[PDB]
Amino acid sequence: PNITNLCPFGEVFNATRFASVYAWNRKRISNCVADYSVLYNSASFSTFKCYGVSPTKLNDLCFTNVYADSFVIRGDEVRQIAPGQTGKIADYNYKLPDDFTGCVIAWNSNNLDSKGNYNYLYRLFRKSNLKPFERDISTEIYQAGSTPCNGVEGFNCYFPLQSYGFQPTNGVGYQPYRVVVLSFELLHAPATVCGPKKS
Amino acid sequence: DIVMTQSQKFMSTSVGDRVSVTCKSSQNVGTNVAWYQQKPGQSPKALIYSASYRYSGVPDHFTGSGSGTDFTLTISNVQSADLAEYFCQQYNNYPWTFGGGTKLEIKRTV
Amino acid sequence: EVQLQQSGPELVKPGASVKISCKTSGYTFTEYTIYWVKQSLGKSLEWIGGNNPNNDDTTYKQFFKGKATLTVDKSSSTAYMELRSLTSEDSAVYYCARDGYPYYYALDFWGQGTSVTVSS
Repeated sequence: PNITNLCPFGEVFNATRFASVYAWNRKRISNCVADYSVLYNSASFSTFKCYGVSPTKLNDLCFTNVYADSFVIRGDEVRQIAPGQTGKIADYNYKLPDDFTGCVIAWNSNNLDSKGNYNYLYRLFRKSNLKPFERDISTEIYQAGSTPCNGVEGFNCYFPLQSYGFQPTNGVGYQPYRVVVLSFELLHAPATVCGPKKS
Repeated sequence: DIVMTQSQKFMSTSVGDRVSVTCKSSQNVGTNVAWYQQKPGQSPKALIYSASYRYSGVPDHFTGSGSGTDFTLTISNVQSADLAEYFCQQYNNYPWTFGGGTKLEIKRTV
Repeated sequence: EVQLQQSGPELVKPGASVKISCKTSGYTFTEYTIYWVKQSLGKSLEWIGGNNPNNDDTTYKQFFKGKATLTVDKSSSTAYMELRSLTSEDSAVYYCARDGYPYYYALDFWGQGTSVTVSS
């Protein structure tokens, strides 16, 4: 059949505004048919590290209830996004479990944040590492001293959120990168989203 | 404001009697203290933590007190290695300031 | 596995500048702050101040002006005190301590101290 029911899977990749890295954006896509091959075919995708399956087998296999996690990171932090690795962002902002059969895309957005951008916040201080797929949203004055922390901020009383120095005259490591992570569960019971078929 | 006197500067116990020292503080600022032993010549050794807790590295046979704006500590007895200086702690505001200290003297008789 | 090796006694001159080193080794230096106190020959203990190895923060007491300066270095993994205006009564012993945030608050570990004496 024609089966022309393309879903917003092809729209989130072209969204002008994303969310913060600690308040990473989550999208659930299902009940649609879209081609996954057109993504890596384009030459505008700088980084494509896809662990769950080979890039050419996305269309061959059918999945369920696909989940997309989107955020923005710095230029020299792309290696932090990997299952079972170290990193300040990988520990206090977003962590991948080792048993993660997912797929990762990342691309530059330097021209979209030129002057630069000073509305980005990221966690820097936390008691322990984050749990997998944890939407930890909260605000508190981080304390690192024996004396109790109360009232106004000061010594051993810090704000765990800081901005980004995304100046328009910076090279690699200071250019914003849009990062999206695709995950899915295989055939829990029904099947809604599969690869396209040609006739 | 900031003052610590613990109602005494030095106390004397001869033999057998239990030793106890208070750590009376200023007006209500919080509840967090500590007590350190100061042997005559080397670094201070912590005696009690928050006036009621235990140390893994000390043979702890100690009695503490409750909570509030007043503090008290009770030590086991007057052994042969108790003659030292007693220091109390108060850590609520950044300008830390302690008391004048307490001295334990073994009152030898005739 | 916590240890602290300091310098020996020093003789200073009034109206001069001297240095004191607190060396920390055998454990990570980044997390816990370092505190400085003094003992003036058995008198009451004064909290000289404290410093943060990571944020490079420095905090003093209410009345400390005259030698208000701290520094630390990670290459040598130590801290340096600078003493100035050694006028008439600063002859005392300096003690360098480290606290613990996960456990054992309030200056668990101490040092041997450095005795500085003022003379002509």
